[PDB]
Amino acid sequence: MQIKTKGDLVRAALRKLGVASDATLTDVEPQSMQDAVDDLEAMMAEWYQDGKGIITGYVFSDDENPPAEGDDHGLRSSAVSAVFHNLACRIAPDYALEATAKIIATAKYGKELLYKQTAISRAKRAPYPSRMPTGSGNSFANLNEWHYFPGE
Amino acid sequence: SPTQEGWDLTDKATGLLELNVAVNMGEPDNDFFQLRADDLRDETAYRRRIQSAA
Repeated sequence: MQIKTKGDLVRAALRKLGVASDATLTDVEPQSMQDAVDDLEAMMAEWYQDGKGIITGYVFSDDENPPAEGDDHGLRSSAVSAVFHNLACRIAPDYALEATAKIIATAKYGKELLYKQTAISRAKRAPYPSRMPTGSGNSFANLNEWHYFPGE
Repeated sequence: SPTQEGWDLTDKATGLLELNVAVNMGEPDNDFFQLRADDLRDETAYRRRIQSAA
């Protein structure tokens, strides 16, 4: 992928919005780029609720390493489109814009696809209750003298 | 007991001396082991753990 940095994600979001790209005769200010990177970090932190939200492999920058832009986001190749479409949707209001219908739909689709496999993983069944007998059919249980399932 | 040879034995009468030994004990030899409730092994292995402890 050619989008390998948080600044690259921000630039892709701005290109999608139509604000700044490789061809525009005018470009966004580096302060605007820094603010957009901060917005991306806030959005990713809100998503990844300290490990209980959307797992994506996003790598949060640290204060010791100064430039947040230039850090590899660490995202897989299948999450970049979703991440930068939602980033465009989030940073649209800064420039008095409104993310268009196609961009909003793509953002929703990308977020759903991001959480699909994590939801599949988390859809797990609880064990047998603490009061459920093992039954006489389980000969190993009968011979080892545990007639009731442990539980918890 | 000692033993002396002779006819006159004035002031040579010996006493009695009996020695002794003492027997004691150390500390118990234990097999403290815990049994987590939420584990399949709880009834599968504890009996044989008792036997191996013996």
